[PDB]
Amino acid sequence: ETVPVKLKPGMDGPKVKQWPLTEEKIKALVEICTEMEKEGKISKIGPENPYNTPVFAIKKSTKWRKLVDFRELNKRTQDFWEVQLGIPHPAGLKKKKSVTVLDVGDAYFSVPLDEDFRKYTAFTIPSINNETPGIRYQYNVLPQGWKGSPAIFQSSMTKILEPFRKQNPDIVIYQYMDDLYVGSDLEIGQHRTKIEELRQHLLRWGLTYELHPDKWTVQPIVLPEKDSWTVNDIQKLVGKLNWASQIYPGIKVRQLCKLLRGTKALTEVIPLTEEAELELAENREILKEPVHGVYYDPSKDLIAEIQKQGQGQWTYQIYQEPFKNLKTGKYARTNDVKQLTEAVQKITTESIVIWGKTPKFKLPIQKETWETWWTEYWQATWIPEWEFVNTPPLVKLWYQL
Amino acid sequence: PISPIETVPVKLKPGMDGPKVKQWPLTEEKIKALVEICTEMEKEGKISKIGPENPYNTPVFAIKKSTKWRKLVDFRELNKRTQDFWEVQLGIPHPAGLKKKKSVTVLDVGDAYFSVPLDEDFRKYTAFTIPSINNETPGIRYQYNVLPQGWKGSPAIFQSSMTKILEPFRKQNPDIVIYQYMDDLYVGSDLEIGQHRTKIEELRQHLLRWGLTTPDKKHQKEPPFLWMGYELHPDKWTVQPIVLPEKDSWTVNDIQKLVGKLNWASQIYPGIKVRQLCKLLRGTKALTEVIPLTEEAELELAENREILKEPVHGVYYDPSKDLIAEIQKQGQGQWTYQIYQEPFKNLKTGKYARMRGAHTNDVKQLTEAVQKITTESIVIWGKTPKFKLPIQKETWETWWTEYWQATWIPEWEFVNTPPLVKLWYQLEKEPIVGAETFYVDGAANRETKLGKAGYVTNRGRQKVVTLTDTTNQKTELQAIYLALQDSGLEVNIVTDSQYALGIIQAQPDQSESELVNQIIEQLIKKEKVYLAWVPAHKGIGGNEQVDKLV
Ligand SMILES: Cc1cc(/C=C/C#N)cc(C)c1N1CC(=O)Nc2cnc(Nc3ccc(C#N)cc3)nc21
Repeated sequence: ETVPVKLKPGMDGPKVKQWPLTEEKIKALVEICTEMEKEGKISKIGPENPYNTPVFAIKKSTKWRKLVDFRELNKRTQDFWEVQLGIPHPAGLKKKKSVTVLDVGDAYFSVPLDEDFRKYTAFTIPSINNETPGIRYQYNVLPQGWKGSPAIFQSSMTKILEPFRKQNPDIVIYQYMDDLYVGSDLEIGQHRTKIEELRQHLLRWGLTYELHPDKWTVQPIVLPEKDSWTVNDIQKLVGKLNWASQIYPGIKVRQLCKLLRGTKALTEVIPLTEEAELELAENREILKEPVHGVYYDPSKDLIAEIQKQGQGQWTYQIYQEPFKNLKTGKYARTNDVKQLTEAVQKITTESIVIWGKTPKFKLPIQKETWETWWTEYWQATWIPEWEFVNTPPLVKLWYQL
Repeated sequence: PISPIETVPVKLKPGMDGPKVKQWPLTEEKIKALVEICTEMEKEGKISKIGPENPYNTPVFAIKKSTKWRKLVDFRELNKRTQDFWEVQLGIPHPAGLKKKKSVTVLDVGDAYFSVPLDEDFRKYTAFTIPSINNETPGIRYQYNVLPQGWKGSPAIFQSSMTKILEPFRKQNPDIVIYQYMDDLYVGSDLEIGQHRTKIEELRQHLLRWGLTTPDKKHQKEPPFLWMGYELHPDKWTVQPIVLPEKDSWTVNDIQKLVGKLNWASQIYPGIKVRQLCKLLRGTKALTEVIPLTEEAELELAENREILKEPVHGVYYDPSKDLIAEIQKQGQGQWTYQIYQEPFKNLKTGKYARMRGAHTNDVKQLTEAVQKITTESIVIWGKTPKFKLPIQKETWETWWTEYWQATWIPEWEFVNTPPLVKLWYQLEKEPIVGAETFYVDGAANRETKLGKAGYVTNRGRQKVVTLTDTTNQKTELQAIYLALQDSGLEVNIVTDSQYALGIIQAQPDQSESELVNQIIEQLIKKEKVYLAWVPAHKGIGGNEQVDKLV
């Protein structure tokens, strides 16, 4: 018996255009969906269904996988999966030594979807050069990628894990969309052994990657240490400190400023007054410590900004109010779009672990570039929200190491 | 015939009821025409009279199409109350994505909409009334049983009806291609003309069994087909003939129509340019007003007439071979390109000329053009091409490794077809010893719109100019321009304008700002320019004392 789902009142279903797909991905999708249809998971639909969400193929393993972009449908049923049947997020997960991520999305293909809701899950396989009408389908079962699926499957998931939780009370298991996160403080061999036990529990119900959150330390704003100091070195230091002033209560820069008093050549060497090198020292102290007074607000959205540093290095900050950084980081190590796509997935994963939310990303790339290419390196089953930005020129300079 | 195909269920939008528009009284002649038109349609099953129960109504008119009469039902209110449908098709096949075909025939479905049944539960909402003479009597009241002409669901339901009918024939004949466009079927194969007009008859017979009549062999058309503005041949394709009007005087309306046909010709005729003709349309003038052609607009018009003098054709797509795309810059932010598989038999050509930004350079524009050719490729062929680009591998890397945005263009190779793409200057990475340091600053009074711009140097020079009708952004660029005029060939420049630093660090070689273009001209003459930013109003060296002056 299906759980009835409603959209938000006065909201209609998603009508999101399908991005163009290459021949290889259209052929992968057509195979996958003839086999899903013959197994009853989806059904052809007719022109009386005006809804659409996009689909992609990712090869995340040598086998193609279908990825449905339910971002829009998720926004429109947000009361159902969040306030009506929300899955609580455990604060203990981020403290564990090891966290393993398991895909349990095949679970949802056994549960039926409320038949009055199926039309909202419509999607289109396009065809090259528009030579054939798109192949159109809707779901009959809980689909992967929809946040309504884990909320409905919640009850079942807790019966499945109830024996394993009872026998291991110091293991944390958190569901987010199509994944389980499993945290322990065990040594890694015992951790892996307990993961194998858990796979056995799941296999008796049809559900056939290792983080170490304990070692996700801050990326402090770092100040140079130098033999000499030109005026140009001091101006860059004052600018970097003055901007840091806006996050770190306490930063002082009016002892370094006096040294730059007249109108001097940029390359002129300026000996540091004994006054001044206490203030580098004091602000050094400051910048290697979290922000006082910045706390995660569960009602507000998470934002992630990413800057390209060069040489395969990228910096990022997560915040809800600009300059109130909840987290800062780097990601290191080819191809700019492949690297950025990897950084977006790393930041999202940490963010799921820490807050149970994925952030909205401010991406430093042209939209059409990103939309052409992100599919070819994306390996996750979820998709965060993103927009496209132009990186302020010096924000990049102040987060460099 | 009405075909035996299952009906598509249809709903009104939620919370809404069917229409009840009242019938205007008609002329005795239109009432007579409507009664004739209605009797014959009712005979064939297209319509059915209904009792007075049905409380819905849509106005119906009749107009003299010669000496024959047309029935016009005005579904404006029912359409407004009908649910939305998936839309009929998301793009038109481009000729350049079509494969070569030995035999092609076009089939036309007769009485397309009236040959498809309407969902029994929806017919009530299509009720209409032929009024009585000077509107005395209750009129005669009908409803539709097939898809009405002019209702919102007709195109969608017809073309999915046609799709389920064809799908058998398509499975049992995988190498016959059939494209549905409204009530046309375009049919293509590689069979010999004998074996091909066989399987067309087997197709026609399969269509008759579903209540769809077609033309006989006598009415099936022959190449070269005109279609969607194109001229399709079995082995090539072009755009249908483009004629350039020789006028003494050009109206806005004439120029708009010329820009449209040049834009359309640019799909297969390489090198068509429209920038100088479009500059004339900038502004606000009536469609009837005469526009004198500037010298550059006439030189563009002349060069286009030269390109179009003899016909050009495109070839079709061989799926077994790579796509090559070449881009050339034509100047002034105009780019042109050609896609081929064998050099140089173009599948198609195009142009790119986007101001993406206020300031850019040729390297950013070339990437933008590669991105739009790439997306187009995916759509038409499902595959990205290999690019041949007029930029050195080392210019490209130099730029994109230093630049703050990410980029990724597909496999490419340099090709020496000038003008080559280059960066025209580059800022120093560290301050220049033995060069004068300018501390520039600009300021503008928001009330007054007045501003001063000026500098002071480490060598003791100083200067302040005054500006009218200005802004903080404009004075801050004026200050940098001043330092570049008065400086020698090496110079360090210290600004508190993150705005100006942002622009100049991106190495623009073209801008909409007369100022930014003068600063660029200055940056190219220099041999060395270091440019640094210092926080304003923190009493930072020369910045506080040039802040005084402005
Ligand atoms: C989109 C289209 C339009 C017409 C318009 C006729 C009018 N008016 C005719 C056909 C057969 C197609 N279709 C249907 C489809 O689904 N795929 C096709 C793949 N390849 C070709 N190639 C091709 C090559 C030469 C000629 C000629 N002469 C026509 C078509 N055509 C295709």
